Amino acid sequence: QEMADLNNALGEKYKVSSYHKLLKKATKPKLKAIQELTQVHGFGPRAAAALFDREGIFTVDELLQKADSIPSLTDQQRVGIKYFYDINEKIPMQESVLHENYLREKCMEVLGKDFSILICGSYRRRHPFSGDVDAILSRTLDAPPLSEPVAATGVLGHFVEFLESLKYLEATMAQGPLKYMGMGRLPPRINTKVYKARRVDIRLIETKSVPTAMLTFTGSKNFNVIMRQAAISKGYLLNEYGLFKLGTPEEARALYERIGIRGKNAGEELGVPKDELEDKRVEVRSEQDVFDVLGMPYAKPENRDP
DNA sequence: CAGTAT
DNA sequence: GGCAATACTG
Ligand SMILES: Cc1cn([C@H]2CC[C@@H](COP(=O)(O)OP(=O)(O)OP(=O)(O)O)O2)c(=O)[nH]c1=O
Ligand SMILES: [Mg+2]
Ligand code: NA
Ligand code: NA
Repeated sequence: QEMADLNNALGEKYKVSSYHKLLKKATKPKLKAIQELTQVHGFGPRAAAALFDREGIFTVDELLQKADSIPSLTDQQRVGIKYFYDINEKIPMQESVLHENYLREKCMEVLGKDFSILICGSYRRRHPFSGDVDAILSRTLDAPPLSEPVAATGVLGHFVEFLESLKYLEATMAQGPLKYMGMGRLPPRINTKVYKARRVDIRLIETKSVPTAMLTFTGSKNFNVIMRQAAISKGYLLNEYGLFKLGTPEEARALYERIGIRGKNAGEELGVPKDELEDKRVEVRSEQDVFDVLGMPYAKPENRDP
């Protein structure tokens, strides 16, 4: 009933969380369409509403049929459409083990021992199925330090191209120097088993940022929001890049006056906090560290599904 | 920006 | 008025 939040999932993020008011009391054409269409990667409430309003599309299947004829679709949208059916299949844990092994092996080959790959997401939380593959790529603790952001070396792009040349990565939804989102497909195993294409995210992370990145990219999402609210309540900013002690709420505002000023982020470029934000860093070497500073009991990854 | 993604 | 926080793109 109050599961009519799938409805509010048309953007009302805070109204959604709320159902998850009395009530004691206890749809629409384009709304159900929008509900359907926002299943497709690249289509949020507004893009979906636009498909309904300007294209007369009620259904994903109609969108698949009509996609090539609609010039206004982004490349990201066309990939989401092409792979829609594969994207809706859950990945069994045993297959994620193979993605992990594969990614680790190819990382060693093209990048060498200075680099490391870790799979996070619902997989690290030991769910029997996952929606996608969330990888973190980072330099090891023993790798010699760089004089620039690792993202500036173009290494994510190089890794992506290597994987493409192997026909593992076969379609790109979006790619910058920090984050790659696309479709990856394991090579056939020989009866020959052909694999479906899976959603693969790769995040390039600085070595000192790995513990907080592992927290973030392991999630779950609700878990992240909870831990971040605990941080706020103690005068900290927690993100994938670090734990930053900002102080009182007005000291935080002051800081953001210099460093944030954006609808972008608190003050990082290429995954490296600006110097004034970096001065706020509380160094951590483990997930446990973060829990400790925030006064929360450690939770194993499989217990981060609140 | 103002949409899309995580 | 604000709510977790950040990345990529037309
Ligand atoms: C969407 C979102 C996600 N995160 C974190 C939390 C997890 C990782 C991966 O996200 P995912 O949607 O794959 O979720 P995941 O837990 O891996 O589940 P599935 O892949 O769907 O199995 O990113 C976040 O901090 N804020 C967000 O708005
Ligand atoms: Mg995931
Ligand atoms: Na969507
Ligand atoms: Na691009």
